Amino acid sequence: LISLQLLGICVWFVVDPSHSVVDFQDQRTLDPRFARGVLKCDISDLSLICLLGYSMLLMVTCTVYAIKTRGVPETFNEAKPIGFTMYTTCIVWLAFIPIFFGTSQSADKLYIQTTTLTVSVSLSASVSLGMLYMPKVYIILFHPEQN
Amino acid sequence: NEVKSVQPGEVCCWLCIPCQPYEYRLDEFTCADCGLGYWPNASLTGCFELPQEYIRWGDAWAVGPVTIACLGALATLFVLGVFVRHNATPVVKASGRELCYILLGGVFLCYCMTFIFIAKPSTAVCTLRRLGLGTAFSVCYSALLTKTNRIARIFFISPASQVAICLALISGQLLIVVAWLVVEAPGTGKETAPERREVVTLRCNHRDASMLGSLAYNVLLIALCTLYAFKTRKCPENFNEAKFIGFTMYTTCIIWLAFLPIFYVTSSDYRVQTTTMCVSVSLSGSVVLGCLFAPKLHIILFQPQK
Amino acid sequence: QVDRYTCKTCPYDMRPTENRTGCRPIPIIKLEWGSPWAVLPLFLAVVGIAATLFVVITFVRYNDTPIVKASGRELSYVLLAGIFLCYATTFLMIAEPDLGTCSL
Ligand SMILES: O=C(Nc1cc(Cl)cc(Cl)c1)[C@H]1CCCC[C@H]1C(=O)O
Repeated sequence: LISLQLLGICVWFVVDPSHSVVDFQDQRTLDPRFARGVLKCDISDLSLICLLGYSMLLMVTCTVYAIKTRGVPETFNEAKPIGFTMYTTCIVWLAFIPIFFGTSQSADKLYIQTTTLTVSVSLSASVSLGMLYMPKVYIILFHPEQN
Repeated sequence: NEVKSVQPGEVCCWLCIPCQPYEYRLDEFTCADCGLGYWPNASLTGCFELPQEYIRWGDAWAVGPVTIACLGALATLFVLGVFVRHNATPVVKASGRELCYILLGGVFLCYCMTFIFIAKPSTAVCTLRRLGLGTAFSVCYSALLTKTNRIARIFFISPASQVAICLALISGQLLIVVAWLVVEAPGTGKETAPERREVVTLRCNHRDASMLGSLAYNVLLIALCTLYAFKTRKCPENFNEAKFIGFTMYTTCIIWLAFLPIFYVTSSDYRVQTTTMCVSVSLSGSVVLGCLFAPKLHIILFQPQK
Repeated sequence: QVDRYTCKTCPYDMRPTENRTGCRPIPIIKLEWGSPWAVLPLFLAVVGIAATLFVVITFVRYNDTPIVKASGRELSYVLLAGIFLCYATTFLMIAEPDLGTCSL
């Protein structure tokens, strides 16, 4: 299930030369003298969209199987936490879309993209780690509920 | 398109310079210009009005929100029809009627708010936006707070008293939006910027990011309704309709916590801001429906014997 | 320009100054670690790494209680190492673009 992703990234590693460039300085008109170049690490947004769409389809399949696991009993059933994680991840990876793409028309401080990505990613991780393993550590460390 | 640049000098020999492309020609010897948001005449004989731009009914940026809004409105209509003409069961009759029909009314109003939003904004539609984008959420979260308050009490209560609680929570938001309309008159929506005279919109004249104040009360509503939905998680009511309320409150809080900063940042661009408004309202309505009435609807359709 | 007789644009990446100085270097902005705009990703990534390492060492030292059995064991360790890598992505992004960093 990771193979298609791996293929993906290698394909980008031959389609996109992966070169960094000092951004051409139309981030601000240079006539007002205090104009800046944010040294953007130029990675094409299409690769980001493709990789995230792959993860979205993968998590759609995860949600489908979580729904189908409704009848699982006791500690082996975690369909509801998984659905909660998927809802939170969808909201996160949708709240990401307007700032990164739409707001990017605002030339001033374009590196708000970088944070809008990183924060979003570490939030999604903070969900998958939290709602899946905190309700699993809280016992082992607090409640000797089981042998 | 050109003016004779002056030099009295030795003799009356003129230069020629084209005017600023937004500056017209009212004198042969000097250009002329008019206010921002305006434009030069083709022969540069005066000021001309660039045509107002807005999110139109059929454009690509409104098709998605209007489609999700209409589908959600039809789904809410079906849900309320089933809960009205099939309410004899205790799953609805003993946990419903007009109380908890307030939920469906609020969901319908939320869904129609997207219809309200994508329209001509210059007219009183600004007033409709200012009142409704608050009141639609106020209805839903106030009725949810009434439900969780009741469950916490059983964790005065009477049908008319529940209606009164909902009405008072609604009157709070109505008074706050009335105070806002007192602060800022509604309408007169238009504006452009130094940059261009070639890009104009009918964005509402209410001050940017001010309506978040009207939403503050809604946020407080959530900040209570989640808390009580926590405290009441242990009590199994009819089909244990508690866990569902907690799920709904958590999902709505998750939506809000990202939706508010998203609006605040995207306020620079009107298109993405309005699309976000419509999508967030539709998402809140859909999550309320499919997290609260979905189990009851499942019970009353696929298990009619209950 | 310092051209007295016919003035011309300074090139890209080289700011002007209509004084005796001549054209001047344009300021170049980076997402340096000293920026207040990077402290939020820094903090989120570091707390996520701490949480991931804590959960890893909890499973590692409780690798035999029936709830880590229910968690599927090493498939869960693969998931949690994936979360760790997804967190370290943030540490990698705030660094200077360079050449290897953009590839990674
Ligand atoms: O999103 C970005 N970088 C990026 C990061 C990852 Cl982890 C994956 C991909 Cl595909 C791109 C931003 C911030 C860094 C430089 C400029 C901009 C870009 O679009 O490259």
